[PDB]
Amino acid sequence: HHWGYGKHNGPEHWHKDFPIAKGERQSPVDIDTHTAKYDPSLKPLSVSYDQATSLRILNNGHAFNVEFDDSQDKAVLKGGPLDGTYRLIQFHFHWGSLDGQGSEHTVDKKKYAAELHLVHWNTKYGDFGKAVQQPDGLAVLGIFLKVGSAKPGLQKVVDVLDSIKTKGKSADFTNFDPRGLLPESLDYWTYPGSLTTPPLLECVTWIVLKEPISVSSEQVLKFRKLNFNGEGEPEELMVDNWRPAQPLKNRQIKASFK
Ligand SMILES: NS(=O)(=O)c1ccc(C(=O)NCC(F)(F)C(F)(F)C(F)(F)F)cc1
Ligand SMILES: [Zn+2]
Repeated sequence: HHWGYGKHNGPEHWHKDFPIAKGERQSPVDIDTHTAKYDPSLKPLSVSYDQATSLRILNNGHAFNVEFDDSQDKAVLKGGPLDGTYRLIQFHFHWGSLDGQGSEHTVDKKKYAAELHLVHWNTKYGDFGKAVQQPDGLAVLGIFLKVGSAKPGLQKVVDVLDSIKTKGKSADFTNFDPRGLLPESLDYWTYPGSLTTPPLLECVTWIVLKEPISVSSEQVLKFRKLNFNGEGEPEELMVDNWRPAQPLKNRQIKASFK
């Protein structure tokens, strides 16, 4: 015990150990599509993942992270609302117990079945642990998942999950190409926010794609067989590992598209 997504340690409790939970730039948020203003000054995002080197996949008890080699500028995010260069460190998802919930951001109050976060850190701060202490330290690219046709590029991820069922298990996961998780369009909303799990640091530029990717029911069913618990402990399925939308407060969500 410590924080989680159970009845007794879930999002509504996190503020007790992490008072920033009630802060001024918390994530996720609802994206009201009528209120987000088109900003003709935003650039097209530059997602440069040709040289991405995945290493390992880890069940950390709250989700699973696909980890990359971020010792050099291989897979980077630039442009859009960003100044400078952000290195990909990991991706993970948040998902529901059923298809009608799971995403952290919402769009006109609609919840998607899951949400992918591609986490990047600003190289001008030298390492990730320094970057999370800065208001422009991270850029997280958020992509919604809806259930329909299978996503071919997700299958390698789904097929390794049986080997990392429980908290603390990892497996080698080399040569995975995250370009296969992108939608066709890179149109996005952006706003300043936070990590969505404790310690909830207010260090993130959020970039949320408008176009969801489609994954199959079978694919997401396999995410739902993972466990929050460690090996041999009472089984708690890893489902509903999402934080609900937080107050927007004094923030503007900008759209890259008209
Ligand atoms: N879901 S999210 O918003 O994309 C998202 C992305 C990344 C983290 C994350 O690195 N937490 C871990 C951490 F950074 F807080 C940390 F413990 F490593 C430290 F020490 F603070 F640096 C959390 C949420
Ligand atoms: Zn996340």
